[PDB]
Formats: sequence, structure tokens, C-alpha cells
Amino acid sequence: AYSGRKIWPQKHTGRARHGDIGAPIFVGGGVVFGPKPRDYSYTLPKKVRKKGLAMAVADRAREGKLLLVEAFAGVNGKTKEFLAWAKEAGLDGSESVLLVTGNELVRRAARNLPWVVTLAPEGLNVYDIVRTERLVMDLDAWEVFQNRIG
Amino acid sequence: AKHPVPKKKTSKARRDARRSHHALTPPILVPCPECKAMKPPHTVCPECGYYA
Amino acid sequence: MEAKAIARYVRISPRKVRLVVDLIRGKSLEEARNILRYTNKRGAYFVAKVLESAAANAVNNHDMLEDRLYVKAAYVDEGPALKRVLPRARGRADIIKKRTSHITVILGEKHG
Amino acid sequence: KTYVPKQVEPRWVLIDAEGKTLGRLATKIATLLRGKHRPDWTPNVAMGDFVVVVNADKIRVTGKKLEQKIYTRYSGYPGGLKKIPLEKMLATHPERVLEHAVKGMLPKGPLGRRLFKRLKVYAGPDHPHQAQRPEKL
Amino acid sequence: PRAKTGVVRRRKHKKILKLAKGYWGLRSKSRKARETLFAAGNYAYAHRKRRKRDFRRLWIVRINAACRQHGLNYSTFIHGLKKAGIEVDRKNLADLAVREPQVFAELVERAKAAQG
RNA sequence: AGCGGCACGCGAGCUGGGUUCAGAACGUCGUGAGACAGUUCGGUCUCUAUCCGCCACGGGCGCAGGAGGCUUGAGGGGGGCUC
RNA sequence: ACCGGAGCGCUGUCUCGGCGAGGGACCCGGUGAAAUUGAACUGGCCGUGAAGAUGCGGCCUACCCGUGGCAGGACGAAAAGA
RNA sequence: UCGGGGCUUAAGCCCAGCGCCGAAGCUGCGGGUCUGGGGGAUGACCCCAGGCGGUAGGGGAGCGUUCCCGAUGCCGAUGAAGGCCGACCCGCGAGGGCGGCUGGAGGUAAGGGAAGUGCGAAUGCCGGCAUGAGUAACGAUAAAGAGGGUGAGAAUCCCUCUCGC
RNA sequence: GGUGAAAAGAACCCCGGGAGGGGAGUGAAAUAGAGCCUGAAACCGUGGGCUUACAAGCAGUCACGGCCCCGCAAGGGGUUGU
Ligand SMILES: [Mg+2]
Ligand SMILES: [Mg+2]
Ligand SMILES: [Mg+2]
Ligand SMILES: [Mg+2]
Ligand SMILES: [Mg+2]
Ligand SMILES: [Mg+2]
Ligand SMILES: [Mg+2]
Ligand SMILES: [Mg+2]
Ligand SMILES: [Mg+2]
Ligand SMILES: [Mg+2]
Ligand SMILES: [Mg+2]
Ligand SMILES: [Mg+2]
Ligand SMILES: [Mg+2]
Ligand SMILES: [Mg+2]
Ligand SMILES: [Mg+2]
Ligand SMILES: [Mg+2]
Ligand SMILES: [Mg+2]
Ligand SMILES: [Mg+2]
Ligand SMILES: [Mg+2]
Ligand SMILES: [Mg+2]
Ligand SMILES: [Mg+2]
Ligand SMILES: [Mg+2]
Ligand SMILES: [Mg+2]
Ligand SMILES: [Mg+2]
Ligand SMILES: [Mg+2]
Ligand SMILES: [Mg+2]
Ligand SMILES: [Mg+2]
Repeated sequence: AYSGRKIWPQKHTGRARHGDIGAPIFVGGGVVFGPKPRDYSYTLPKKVRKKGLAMAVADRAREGKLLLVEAFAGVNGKTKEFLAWAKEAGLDGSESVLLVTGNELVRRAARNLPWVVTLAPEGLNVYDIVRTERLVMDLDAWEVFQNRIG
Repeated sequence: AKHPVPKKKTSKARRDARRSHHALTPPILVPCPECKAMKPPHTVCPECGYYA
Repeated sequence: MEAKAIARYVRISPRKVRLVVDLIRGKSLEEARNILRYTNKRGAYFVAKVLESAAANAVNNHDMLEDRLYVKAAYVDEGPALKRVLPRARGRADIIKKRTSHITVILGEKHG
Repeated sequence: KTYVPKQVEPRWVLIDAEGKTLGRLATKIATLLRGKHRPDWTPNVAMGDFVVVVNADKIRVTGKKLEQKIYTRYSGYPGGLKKIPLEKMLATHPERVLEHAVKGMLPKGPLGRRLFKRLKVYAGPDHPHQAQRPEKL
Repeated sequence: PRAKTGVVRRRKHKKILKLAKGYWGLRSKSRKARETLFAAGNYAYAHRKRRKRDFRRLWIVRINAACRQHGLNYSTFIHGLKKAGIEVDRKNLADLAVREPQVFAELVERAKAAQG
């Protein structure tokens, strides 16, 4: 907002020497190299996108955590059902899990459930993979995972 | 502002020293013939009076 | 036992009252009273008033006797300052500082 | 840690001066003025021996000196460079000549001035008959 | 993201100002202390090398004044020992002149004969 | 009726006639604007001394007991002309 | 009310200063600024150092703190030299 | 005034001799670090030797502040951040850790990421407080004095008288 | 810009013209008491330990000693005489 007038003639003034208040060295004055809006994204090579994905899956699987489920007694969007299904599935909740599935009803279940994060098939991303301790994905979802890489 | 100007900010120590003789001195008083009040020498006083 | 009495926000220079204070520090009550009485200074009035109150507080609130107390200690403190302008030759504007005081007086029981 | 000495009683000394060269004598007087001679030396405390001299006027001096040697007394006032030849000092207070000698060989520090006190000088002889008087050459 | 100067400076300063505590005037109350420290720093290091030299001569005066009492120069004393082959009396422990003078005396006697 | 040092001593002591701003003119050079160890008339000289220094006057202690009165003179200073 | 020369009158312009009047300076009470300010425990001479020293070297001198007064120095202040 | 006191068959000058002083140079004992070399399933680390003043300047390795993932986690009223003090422990260091005091509510390990990332100086910008300094100045040299009254308190407000402009 | 969980914002007594204090009372907290959370630094001040009036200076550093304070001891801290 500041003007642009020169505050002093810079001569016989005894004062320092300045132009406008806009000067950065002027409490309230403009910023120097303050951050301007800009993109942080870029285009990582496609080959690498696939590599990391498979590698991550292979890792969690190597440890012995990639379970390929299919049976879902969870008829509707009710958490109780999933919590019971997971209980007999061997999922006591002592492990974070990336529940990958195509069914939006399975979603509703583990949706609110804290120790599990729901996810669509294509949503497979190394972040959420290495993010969780366990990995459980529908066979049909494994097929679409197989389409991208398999 | 003109010719006469202090060359250096006087040290706090040197400053205090100047005010050495600066200290005050207690006044002098004496008991009067009237009340026990303390009058200054060669003087009358309120709430006491005098003579002659 | 000791009794305090403070007079904050007193319009007067510290250095000025310090002189008066330094006179009665560690003096008998009655002795000090007479000093302030005939002492030629403005700071006298403000120190005498508060010191007088220090005795009242010492009595009506601390069971101390008027005939046996003195000035255990006392001192003035520099409060804020009322800055004012001042028209000077050729338009110079010098700020003037009408300071304030914080006279403190604490009495105390003598001996036994 | 090196020896840490303590209070020591002042060892007085009686020193002659007849025929003694000014400089040669002052040398020993100074070295003995401070406890520099005693192996228990300590520049810190300064505990030199009380030196007392007699027969000041007797002091010899080589060649042109009584006439050549000049002393300088400068007052703060202009032209106050007042200077005096050696012969005059022997006329007035002769003890001075040896004092300004030893004084010149004493350290510049404060304690050095404290040492200059330990140095007594006259010409008679006859010192203030106190007590100690260990003669020496 | 902005990063206020925060506490960083105040800690850096008081940190130093404590080290300079004990000095004089503003010299121990401000950045002036910093300047003073640099001098003191280079003083400690220089006076650290001096501290050896100080005692080197400190003993020598003791030594010389000692054997001069028996009747010989410091150079005369040392020469004898350097000849007799007795590194024993490191000039520091030559202080024997005060502690057990008899020992120091016999050390002189050795030097007397060792020369000739 | 000496010659010289001392920022050709001395303007936080004075003056400002000279030189060294703006106006003017003559001579003079330049087409000109302008220019001149050429001349001429005119032209703002900044109340407060902190430190050293100096001239004067006090306060505090010290002077191995307190006190009153009178003194010694190391040292320093002034003076010093001449018809 | 322009600049120069001379003369008369009249005078502290001067020889050459003296005395006095009042308004300030000085002491007490009341109020209370400024420029400046690296830090200070800030002596003289002879040398010395980027060539003009409180601060380095040698020597002399000098109890601690002020109040009044003078301006020689702090290459004093002021204005990033006209 | 030779740096000074001083110095005369020398404390001067020339010739020859032995001894000592004296640096952060050298040796001794200890520790750092970097480099080359040796032991070495043994990564590791031990041992030997040498380099290591340093401006512009190039290179290398760290500490610290702001924020994100880590976090629906952990620390936290039995006290977070910040503040004040320490002679203690760790690190060459920038720093970190512990103990007391204050404080009253936030803080964010290990390992990684991103920057408005460290100030003593710019006659730097803002604010606060010092120094001169109880100093100069209280703004026309027309001028004041006294009695009474009011009043917590009057040279300064009211009233009367006298004076002056 | 900020009292505190809440105004419960201090009734009443005392000194005082007032201001401001000292009690009492509220509150977990009053150096949270009102431009009041946290309260650093410059700067001002009182009390205490050590220190200084023959002294020469970038104010420090190195050594020795005295005095004061912590510790069973050796030792460590503060001050500064030379
Ligand atoms: Mg605008
Ligand atoms: Mg603009
Ligand atoms: Mg802005
Ligand atoms: Mg969820
Ligand atoms: Mg004015
Ligand atoms: Mg002349
Ligand atoms: Mg001139
Ligand atoms: Mg002038
Ligand atoms: Mg003329
Ligand atoms: Mg000419
Ligand atoms: Mg002219
Ligand atoms: Mg002219
Ligand atoms: Mg002086
Ligand atoms: Mg005389
Ligand atoms: Mg004298
Ligand atoms: Mg006529
Ligand atoms: Mg001011
Ligand atoms: Mg002085
Ligand atoms: Mg000198
Ligand atoms: Mg005065
Ligand atoms: Mg790098
Ligand atoms: Mg300026
Ligand atoms: Mg003044
Ligand atoms: Mg005045
Ligand atoms: Mg009245
Ligand atoms: Mg609080
Ligand atoms: Mg100690």
C-alpha cells in the first residue's frame, strides 16, 4: 500500500538515506524473496511408477502380509459385520491395513474404522502401501492390479 | 547543538562520582522553652508562640 | 516484623526525591518526622505523607508500637514517564520527560 | 608447584662507600635492595634487604664526570628545564647522587618505589643507630 | 513457511554475556563483551606460552642466587652438571636450595669436582 | 627600532578590508553561451565545554593518639631593560 | 541611505583604561531540554608508529571528588567536500 | 638522554677462547585430526609414519530455527513451550542432556522431506532506555508591597489599600 | 489485540485532599488486581560479600597471596593486592 515518494532529499539531512517505505529494510516494508505461489509437482517416469508399486506389494507380500481375500460376510455398510469378519480373518486390529476392494459396501465398513484405511483398486499407491503394516485386497482388485502390472 | 558538544557518553561510574557532594544535609533544630517541639535556632514557631 | 507503605504514580522526579529519602533512611520515627518538617524540598511532602502512612499501617495492622519503630529501609523507584512535545527554535521538536516516582517506606520494630 | 614463601624478617645491611665507583656500588645495592640475592626470591611479594649506606661524598667517579655529568629537573613551567652539574650536587645534598643512581636501577613498578624506601643513605658515617648493621663490601 | 528469529539470538547472546561476566562497564553488559573476549581469548593463549617462560626464569633466579651463595655462577653450575652427566636436577626441582639445602650443597660439590 | 620556530602560532578567541559563490561594470578573448595569478562596486563568521590542558576556589580522606598557636624551606615561581 | 579624496566641528575609535546603572551569568526553592556519544580506569616531554599520540617505547611528573572561569588539543560538533 | 641508570687497565673498540641465557624453531610425554601403509570369514578397530598459520577462493562435514509425513501414535497438570541460574555430564565446535526456580498448555523421538533458516556494524527500519544534567532555559527590564478571606495546601484564586504601565 | 474456568472486579476498617497504599475478603493462583498471561535486554534503585584515596590506562589475561562463601578432604566459586 505504501506510496513511492522519497522520504528525504538525502542531502544535508543528517538522517540516513532512503527512498520509499516499500524498502525491505523498513519494518512493515515489502518482503525480500518471500515465497510466491508455485507448483511442487512434476512428471515422474511411468516405468518407475509401476516399479515402485509392484516392489511395494512384493515387499509386504514377502514379509507375509499380502492376503488375497474374497469371502465377505459383510453384507451391508455396517462396521460390526466387518469387525466380526476381520476378527475371523485374523485381523485383531493390532496392525494397520490397506483394505483394497472394488465393493463400496466393504468401504462403508472399514471406512470409519481407524486402524484400517479404505481404498479403491486403481487407488493403489506406494505411499498407502508402505504406510500400512498389513495389506488385504480383493482377488478381483488383484486382477486389476495385475492389469497394470503382473 | 553548536560548538560545545560532549565527546563521549560519560560512564555511569564517572557520572555517579560527580554527584558525590550532591548529597543533602539534615536541617538543624532545637527543643524550645514552650512545648518539647523542635524549633530552628533563632526563631519563633507555630503551635508554640514566643516572648518579648 | 515490618510494615510497608508505597506511593505509586507520584508526579515528581526520582533523583529529586532520592535526596529526601536518603536523609531519613535508618532513622527513628520521631527523628525523621522533624527532618521532613523543616527540610527545604518538594520531595519532602511526598515522602512525609507516605512515611506517615507507614506508621499507621504499622500500628492498625501489625501490632507495632508508635514509640518504638524506625525506618528499617526505604527507597524510591522510577515509574513510567509522561513524554511531552516542546516548540523549539527553527521548528525543532524536542520531547520533554515529566517522570514519576514510586516512593517506598518500610518501618520496623527496634530492639528489646 | 614452586616454593611459596611467607613473611620474612627484614635483614638490614651496613654499606661503605669510600672510593667506591658510583655505578659499580649502586649495582650491588639494588640487586640486594630486592631479595634477588637470596635464593628464596619472589618478585611478587618483594622482600629485599634494608640497605643503609654511609660516606656518600667519598664516592669516586672516573675522568670527566664531576664536571661533565649533568642532571635534569623539569618543572611543568616553560624554561623549567633547570639542569645541574655533578659538582653542585656534592656541594648541596650529596646523598642525592647515589639515590638517583639506585632509583634508576630499581624497577619502574609501585613495589620498586616501596624498595627505594628500604634504601637509606647519608655521609658521616653515623647511621640512625637502630640495631642491625651487618657490614659489607 | 516463515521462521521467526525466535529465541535463537537471545540464547547466543546471553550465552556469551555470561562468559564475559565479571568485566567492566558495558564491556560486560553487551556485544562489547564479545570484542573483549576475543582479546582475552588471544591473551589466554599467548599467556599460556608465557606461563612456561615465566617459571623457566623464575627458577633460574632461585638457582643462580643459590649457588652464588656457595660461590659460583649459574653458567658455571649448569656446565658442571651438563658435564657430570646429571639430567637429574631439572631446573624446576633445583628448588632444593630451599628444600633440603644440604642436598643442593652436595649437588654443588659434585659440580665443583666434575669440572676439574 | 634583530632575524626565525611554533598547521608561515593563534577564527569552538576577535575581525573579514583581501582571496574564494550568487548581482554589476570596464578592459579583453570567444559567432556565441561564456571566460580571466587582469581591474572595479557589493556580498549572512554558528548563546550552552563532556574529556585533556591552563587559571582560580572548595569537599573527602591520609600524615600510627587527640588539639590549639607559631614556623623550617627540599622544590617551584616572579623579577632581570636602559638613557 | 551609490563608490573615492581632503578639511572643519565633536567625541572612549584610540593613547588607555576607570567608575557606576540595570537585564543575565553565581547561591537557594519549582519545572526541566539539546546537539553529541565504540567502550574508558582519558598526564607532560623525547622518540615512535600510514608521516601531527592520553592508549606503543624510554624518561619525568602526578593523593580522591568537585565548583567557578579560559579556550590550546582531543586532527572538537555540524553538513557521505561546495 | 646512549631505550634509561649508569660505564673509563670498561658496562667502549679490535683479536682469540671456554660456559650459559634466550622462540610458539627442535627434542621429550599426552591427546586431535586428515593422508598413505600394515593386521583383518572378521564389517570393525588396533599399530606405525607424515601433513595440519592463513584473506580473497574452491572443496568437505555438521549444529540450530519454521513447517509436513511419522500422528486416530508418544510425552504432558505428578506441569508443555518460553523464561531465570548452574562449578555438573556429552560433543573439537555450532550445540545437546541433567538439576533447581518460574510458568500455566501446549509439545512433536528415531529416520526422511521443504524453506520467508542464524545479525554487531548498512549516517540500516521500528520501539524502549541512557549521556550531556539537575546543567541551559522558563519567551520582552511596564513593578511590585502589605492586610484580610477561602482552602488538605496559597508569592501565583477572591477582596481592600499603596505602587508602577 | 490477551485478567480469569467464572467478575466472583476487592464490601468494611486504617493513612490520605485525592492518587496510591496497608489489612480483610474472592480465587487453585493477586510479583493473575485491571491496557492486568508469559515478563527476556538495555536503563534506574535498596541491602549484603570482597575492593580502592603514591596512582599511568583497549581495562583484559597469566602467577602468588589475603579476605568472604560452598565441601568429610583434596578441591571449586566470588573479589583484587602485587
Ligand atoms: Mg497507502
Ligand atoms: Mg508502489
Ligand atoms: Mg507487510
Ligand atoms: Mg478412515
Ligand atoms: Mg525557544
Ligand atoms: Mg614571534
Ligand atoms: Mg594563519
Ligand atoms: Mg569566526
Ligand atoms: Mg577594497
Ligand atoms: Mg598576478
Ligand atoms: Mg572588492
Ligand atoms: Mg569582490
Ligand atoms: Mg585530570
Ligand atoms: Mg630552591
Ligand atoms: Mg610539586
Ligand atoms: Mg565650516
Ligand atoms: Mg534525552
Ligand atoms: Mg579525572
Ligand atoms: Mg607513553
Ligand atoms: Mg551548580
Ligand atoms: Mg558442502
Ligand atoms: Mg550524526
Ligand atoms: Mg554544563
Ligand atoms: Mg541558569
Ligand atoms: Mg495554611
Ligand atoms: Mg499469574
Ligand atoms: Mg581464586
